[PDB]
Amino acid sequence: YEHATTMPSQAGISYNTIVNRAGYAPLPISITPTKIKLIPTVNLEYVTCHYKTGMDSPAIKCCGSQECTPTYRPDEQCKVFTGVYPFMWGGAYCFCDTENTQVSKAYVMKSDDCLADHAEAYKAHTASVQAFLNITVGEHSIVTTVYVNGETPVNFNGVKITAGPLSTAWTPFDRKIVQYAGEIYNYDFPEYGAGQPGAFGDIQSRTVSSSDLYANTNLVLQRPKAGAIHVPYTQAPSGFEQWKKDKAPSLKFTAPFGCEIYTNPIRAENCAVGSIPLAFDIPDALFTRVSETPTLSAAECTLNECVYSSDFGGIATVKYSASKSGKCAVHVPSGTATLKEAAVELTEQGSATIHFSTANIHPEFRLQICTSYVTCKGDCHPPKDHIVTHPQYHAQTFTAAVSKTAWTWLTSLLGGSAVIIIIGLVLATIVAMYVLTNQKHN
Amino acid sequence: YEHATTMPSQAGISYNTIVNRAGYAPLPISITPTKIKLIPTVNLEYVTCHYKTGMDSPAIKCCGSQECTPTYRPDEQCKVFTGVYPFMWGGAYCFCDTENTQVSKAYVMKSDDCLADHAEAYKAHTASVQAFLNITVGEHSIVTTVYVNGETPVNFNGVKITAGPLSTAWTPFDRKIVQYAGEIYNYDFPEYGAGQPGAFGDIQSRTVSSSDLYANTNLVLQRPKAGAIHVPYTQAPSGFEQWKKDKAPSLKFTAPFGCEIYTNPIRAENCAVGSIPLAFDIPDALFTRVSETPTLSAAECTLNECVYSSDFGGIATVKYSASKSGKCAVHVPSGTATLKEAAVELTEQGSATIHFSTANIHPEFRLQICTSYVTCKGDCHPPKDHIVTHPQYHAQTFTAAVSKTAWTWLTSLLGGSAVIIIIGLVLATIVAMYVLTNQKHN
Amino acid sequence: FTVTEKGWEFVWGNHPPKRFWAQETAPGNPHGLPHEVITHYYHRYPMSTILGLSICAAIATVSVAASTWLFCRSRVACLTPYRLTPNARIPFCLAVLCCAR
Repeated sequence: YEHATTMPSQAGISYNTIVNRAGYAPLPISITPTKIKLIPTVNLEYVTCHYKTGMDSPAIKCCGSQECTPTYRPDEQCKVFTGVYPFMWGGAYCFCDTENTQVSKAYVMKSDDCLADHAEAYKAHTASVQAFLNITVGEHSIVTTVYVNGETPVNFNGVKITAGPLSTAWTPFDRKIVQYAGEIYNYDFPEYGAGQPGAFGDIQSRTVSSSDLYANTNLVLQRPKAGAIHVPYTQAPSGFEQWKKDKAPSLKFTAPFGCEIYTNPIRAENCAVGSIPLAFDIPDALFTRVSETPTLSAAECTLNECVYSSDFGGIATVKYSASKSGKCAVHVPSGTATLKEAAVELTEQGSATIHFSTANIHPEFRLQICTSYVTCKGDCHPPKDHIVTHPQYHAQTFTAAVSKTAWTWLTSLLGGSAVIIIIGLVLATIVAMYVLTNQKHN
Repeated sequence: YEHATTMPSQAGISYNTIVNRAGYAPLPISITPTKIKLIPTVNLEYVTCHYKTGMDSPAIKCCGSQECTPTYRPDEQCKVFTGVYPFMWGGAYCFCDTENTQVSKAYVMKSDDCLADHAEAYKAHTASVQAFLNITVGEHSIVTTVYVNGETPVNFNGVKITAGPLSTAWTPFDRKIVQYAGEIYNYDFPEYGAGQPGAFGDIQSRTVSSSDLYANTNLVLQRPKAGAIHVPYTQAPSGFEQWKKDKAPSLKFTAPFGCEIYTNPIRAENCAVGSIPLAFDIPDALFTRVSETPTLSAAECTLNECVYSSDFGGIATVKYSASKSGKCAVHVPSGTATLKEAAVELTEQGSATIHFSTANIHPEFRLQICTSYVTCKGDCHPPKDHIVTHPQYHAQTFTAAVSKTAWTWLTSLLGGSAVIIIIGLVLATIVAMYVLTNQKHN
Repeated sequence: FTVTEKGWEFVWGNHPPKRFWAQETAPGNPHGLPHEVITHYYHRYPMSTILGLSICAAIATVSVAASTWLFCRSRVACLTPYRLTPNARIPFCLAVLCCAR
């Protein structure tokens, strides 16, 4: 039996329904979503870290001339300095006054702490939604990771459930992503080979153990001080450190719809957006007949408590009579009241006490109990808290809180003016006919 | 300096262009694509293989009764048969006539040859084109893998080249892919848990060593023969073998645009679809002054031979008088005719030979040698081979092969009618004026 | 088989794939004898040639038709007032030109 429904994309809250085959017993279905992930297709480009300007020892020749032999190290600067009279601790190094030669050679390599302290630059596109449902169809419950593409069914007890695709293609993640220290940022990093000095990605190692890194760190060798053996350089500071000093806050704190960004798979959690459709391919064996379930006669519904709070702040009470003692489903077909439980276990002459939730000020819904319909009617009152620490358990219908007094003010001041204009039109018509009757005289 | 150009996506055929800076030397550019890959994002859903119905040994109790103990094996059947009189080689096994009981248990397990003989069922989306170029910009030549998204530049000698994205999102692959033995199939496989017996995917293991397989093979246990210890069973035959028997041919035989499906990773190569835009960021140091290059005076172009074939079938002789002996660029601006070489080395008073290629019967194209512009003009002849084994080196211009005699026939049949109708209209106007003149005397 | 200018490729057995390409050798001669150039551009471009000959014949027919229409109306306009007189003596030069008796 093909049954299609729709579930809102919101974790924690139980979602209840029933299936009414036209001549059989109603089959209750309950789905409570627990954890709804969103895992993009993530593509590593490069990592970066702090650099470490390595320097070779100065090659000194006395009354000679050196040359520049390159090594093709990253950003490998080299320069030959003439007119140098260096000193060691044990006196001067050459005897020649001039024509001595010192060679400075510097290169950029990545830091020793690159392994545990690095930032991963990614690209993300075309995410994949995946929920941890908790389905109960005819008191047979499973807990299964369902995938919410339009296929990939979950099978249990012959029942085939296909939870279709989300109504929205929204993702919190951008086209480019930087991951650093368990937190994830929407940063527009430059491409490989486009890294600029002083900003994020001046070092670009392809992987953590790539052993071939691009480096553009504005390194310039300088002339040594007269009488000293050192290699003086001048370069722009660590762009990774400057990225860490600025760092507009993580996507964990800035994401729309209240998402919960996590790390080891890059994923978002519990983004309250969209809605999941559902397909139920139910076999015919589960449809129990009518007379194998209880069936009421002369039932009546009264409202004990009625507060239009956020949670189950209404209590309806059903006095019933039925010639069996078993459980049967309860359901509200409109979205007027959201019931708490899905079934009520019955005696033969007792009473039932259900808990509902509603946004209405004058609730009038038609409760469906075992196979019948009672009408639960009352008046709800405002709740005592302004602010609660749990979300809403009902749906705000348009014209839900219109408060019959204000229905009377909209009926009188808008329908009464129509009464004024129709009696004016009738009076005008009677006047025109009486003038024509008067001028029938000649 | 931004220089934007567009290259047709086709391997092997060289592409030549020059940058015409208004007061500096022309700068040659030569780009030959070697291998154009096309790689979709590929996601493994399950594997399948031949199966193997595992059987348990029959549990016989002599004059008793047995029960069914489920082992929860895949597609496991357990029927228990009463009224047995089994046999070994050493006579009868039990000694009763009735009330003996035999338990048969069968289950499905994936085959022993699963590792080296199995089909991998993937999902494809969102291709990522990548290209092996060979770039020469002003006798600086590299060979470098490029990524042809609209970024990820290639850097050599200060030139920053970025190959823009493809003008077409065409992929030879469908949404669903099967790999079997180096060959790839657009095949709409059933989802995991949706396998049917006797067809593809009646056995579904999530990975190759997953230790959890889905088996839907229609296994039914039968009743054994009187006086025989065996487990009889009936099941639908293997759907991986039936899929190998069906197997409409691979994607390297049915794909359009000449694509070549390979799988070390799953990719297409050398599809002749679309076109790569290019972006040149040429620095201002490569532009030599005009006066340091050769420059001609009194140059003249004559066509020696001219065949409007598919290869280079035209020889033009350019006689010049050079101010200096050196190599310089030759280029044709239009797609009227495509030259063979990008540079010509000059003497001071020699005559140069260029090889071109045209579709024109009557070509009139303006060559560009070092900085001048000569006008090459002639007539081509039909080739001799009907079918060649190399693709087309030139462009198909609309009205390229009109063969001047047919220009004369079209111009006569299209212009004489207009001449006759305008002299008819002028004659009508003169006749109207002559009537108004002759009626003037009234 | 039909090999076009866009390519063709057969695999025969365990041989490598051979690719073939057609180049422009249409039958006839496009340089004279106008019953030959139509055969050349019909074996060359079949779809274009028929529509081109159709619109050229249509333009020629409509132009000659409207020119003959204007010539006949001009002849009537020149010969009508010289005929509505009861003596009806057209001058000699106009009777030679506009084909009067």
